[PDB]
Amino acid sequence: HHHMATPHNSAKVGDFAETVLMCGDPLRAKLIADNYLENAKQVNSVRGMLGFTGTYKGKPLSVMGHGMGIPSISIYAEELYNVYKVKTIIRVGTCGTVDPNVHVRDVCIVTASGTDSNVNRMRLLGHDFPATANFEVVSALVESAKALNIPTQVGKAYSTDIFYSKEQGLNEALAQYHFIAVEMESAGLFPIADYYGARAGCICTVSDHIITHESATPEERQTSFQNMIKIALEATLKL
Repeated sequence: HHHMATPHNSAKVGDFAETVLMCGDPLRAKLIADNYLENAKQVNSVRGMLGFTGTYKGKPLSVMGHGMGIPSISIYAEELYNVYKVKTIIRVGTCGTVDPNVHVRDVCIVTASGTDSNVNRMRLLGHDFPATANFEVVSALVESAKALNIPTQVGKAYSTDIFYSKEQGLNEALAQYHFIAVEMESAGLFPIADYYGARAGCICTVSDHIITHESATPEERQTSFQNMIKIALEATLKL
């Protein structure tokens, strides 16, 4: 038995750095810790949602899984900002795209995210509350990619509750308004950062084109991940 600082995290207060990268898959969090962090230790294993704390180029940094969907990331991020006193969370993920000018393997830096969830209407008296990335975080990601000579797409994501969409006309509307990324979490993260006076952003790589049906191979996904994660890690040095 260990004291539980939250119902979903066994880390002691202080065991997370002020900057955290989060990805959906806890096994990918372990891969990030093993391959890019030094001084690394596992700080959470509750529910299999592995989290780690170490350093990247000497600067404290944590990485943890967030699971799939807005409710799951909301639990973990609320706890990180509130109990663990985290200041900056960058979601690092994969996405689909419907935009005609976005291609598989593209790196997408998210400025704001739409959604079919009710969680943000519930925060703003039923009105439209844009889930908006922090500008310093977006800029750090953009500048890091420029310095690494990695092209990026910058723009809106759409976070859906339903991976297996049956909704006619959705893809066409997303394309008409130039949404660049379709994923499941970022629209839940940004308003929680706002509540705590903290910062968040998101960077994703395109695994699939929803309209053309092009899809990245496993080797292509590894290369895209290596590009994206280097951008995110270098960005943490500016944050």
